[PDB]
Amino acid sequence: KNIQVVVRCRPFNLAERKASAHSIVECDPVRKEVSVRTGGLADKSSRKTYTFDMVFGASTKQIDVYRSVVCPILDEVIMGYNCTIFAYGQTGTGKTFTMEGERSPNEEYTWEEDPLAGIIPRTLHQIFEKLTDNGTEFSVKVSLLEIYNEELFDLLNPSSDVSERLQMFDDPRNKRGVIIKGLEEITVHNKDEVYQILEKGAAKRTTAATLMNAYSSRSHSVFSVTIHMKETTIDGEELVKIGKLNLVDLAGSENININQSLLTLGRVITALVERTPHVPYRESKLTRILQDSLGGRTRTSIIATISPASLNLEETLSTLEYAHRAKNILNKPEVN
Ligand SMILES: Cc1cccc(C(CC[C@H](N)C(=O)O)(c2ccccc2)c2ccccc2)c1
Ligand SMILES: Nc1ncnc2c1ncn2[C@@H]1O[C@H](COP(=O)(O)OP(=O)(O)O)[C@@H](O)[C@H]1O
Ligand SMILES: [Mg+2]
Repeated sequence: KNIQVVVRCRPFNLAERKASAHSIVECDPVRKEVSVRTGGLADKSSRKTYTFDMVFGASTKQIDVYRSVVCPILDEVIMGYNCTIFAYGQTGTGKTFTMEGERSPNEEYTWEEDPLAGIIPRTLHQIFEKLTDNGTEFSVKVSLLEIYNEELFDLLNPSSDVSERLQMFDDPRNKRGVIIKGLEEITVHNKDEVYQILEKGAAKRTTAATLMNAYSSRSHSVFSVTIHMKETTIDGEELVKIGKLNLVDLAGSENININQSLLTLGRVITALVERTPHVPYRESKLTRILQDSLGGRTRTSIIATISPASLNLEETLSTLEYAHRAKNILNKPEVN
């Protein structure tokens, strides 16, 4: 039942080293604990310690995250589940790095072989391996929207202006899901179509950041992957199983209509752990989209990102307290 929650702590950055930052985070992958040093100069012994499903310290690499977190989820997508992974944390702590990753400088690497590639690129590659050897005819379609100030933007649309808005409506073929009217879904025929599609999306995203104040930290980003697989049974009946993967990069947790989605996510989580009736899904775009992933038939994970520095203490505790709280959400996962 319960949603899986894991924590990643990023290494120091150069500004932090320049400022003589001290660490206040200790990860123990084996005991699965994060432990925060909380007493500054006054109490050297003080700590807060939390247990998670998995933990990744400052030295963890993108391959590691992928191997430990995603391969398991990928398999269940391939058996025809819906899964969602998403990233939660204060701006600057590695949500985008974790979910998308970055390109290594000077085209030193092919995109499939980049050690900085995040979950999204690695996953699309992986989907073509696991599935070609297998034969089993399959199609893959991707989508990429952003929520900003409760407006919806389509990063993969042929339309040349990012500012053109999507709309959502209740799926009548699913009591817990939404249809995004206007959303471009692109068929991806081989692993060699991938980079160009991404690159398009990245450029459309660069423009948007210049149109909208604080775009990169105030927006939520929803990448989806849909898979259709043909299976003939032992009888010879030809049945098609469908699996979906949503990859969410949330707005910075530090914020808190500009904030409606982050707020309502908070409340939705609360109403679930405190077994309240009438969870407020309807009250935001994000939560209408994520509704099946919090409480519903989708299998969900959450990556809490944090910074190791003494300066970010209050936000770091904040992220851990909120993440740990979410371990108490139980979904009823089910195939399609
Ligand atoms: C839309 C997207 C999803 C996942 C990764 C990427 C990256 C990084 C996107 C960057 N994080 C951003 O937010 O703009 C990219 C694609 C194409 C050209 C350059 C970079 C990418 C793809 C594969 C390997 C590394 C980075 C872009
Ligand atoms: N796990 C990590 N390992 C190495 N560098 C990281 C890691 N996470 C983040 N960084 C660096 O810190 C910066 C902020 O990461 P980013 O993904 O933009 O965080 P967010 O999207 O949460 O604001 C980037 O320069 C990124 O390269
Ligand atoms: Mg970001």
